[PDB]
Amino acid sequence: TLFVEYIGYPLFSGVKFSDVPINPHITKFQFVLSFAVDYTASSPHTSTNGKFNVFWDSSILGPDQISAIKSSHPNVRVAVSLGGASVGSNTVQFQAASVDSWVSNAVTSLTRIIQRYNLDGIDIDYEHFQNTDKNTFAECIGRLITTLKKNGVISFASISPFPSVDEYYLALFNEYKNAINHINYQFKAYDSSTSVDKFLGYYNNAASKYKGGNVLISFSTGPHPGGLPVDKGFFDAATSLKNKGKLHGIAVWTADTSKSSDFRYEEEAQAFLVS
Repeated sequence: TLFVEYIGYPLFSGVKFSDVPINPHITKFQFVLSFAVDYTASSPHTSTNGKFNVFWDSSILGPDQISAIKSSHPNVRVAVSLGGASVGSNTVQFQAASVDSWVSNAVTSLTRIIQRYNLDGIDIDYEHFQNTDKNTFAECIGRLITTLKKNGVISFASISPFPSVDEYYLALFNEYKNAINHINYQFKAYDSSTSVDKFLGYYNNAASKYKGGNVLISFSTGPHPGGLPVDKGFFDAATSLKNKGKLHGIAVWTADTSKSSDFRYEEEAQAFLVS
């Protein structure tokens, strides 16, 4: 069993790792830090050609907290997510000056961050491609994961696509299928009207597009409607998937939003996985 928890965005929640219920029967619990971005730290925010900066709050989610949570919970690993939607008010656009130059900067900067925070993995969450092309993105990301794995810096890697970005992610997946461990598909991207049957249709569509990739299901705990809601039939769909041998795991966006529901959903989903 795999459960994935995004954490550190939205900003200023105050949520700690220790705030989140961790079910001891889960085989793999992965925290995912959001985000490291290759943009300048302060406004106006501009692209840095793969020189990553830390946009989560290190005073709350730091190297000592990471060590402590892992020590307390042997099932816990921690990864970092690249990109995200926005930095400050500026849209995060994937941009490379050259493939070689971006990759060199990314490997140096990420290797430092990963070693410093005691991390086990990365996640890919770029969502805007207006200043790039699919091949350039596939090559940059593919070389980065492949290198980091070869150097022994990371154990695992994931991607977090959705239908409007599928073209970019499919290029990356078809080009580098052995470098990607699982796929945290963003089901919250679909309409609020989506039924149980339609969700299952979406899941099978995702499984087919990413053939032979392991696709996780997901929900949002955010204040805005998206997809098939967690408590409005998500568990029925999840149950059909489980009975069929089709449930790879569940991903949640995000611990920061979940403070308002008191982590009820995190607790429900983990219990569901392990039953």
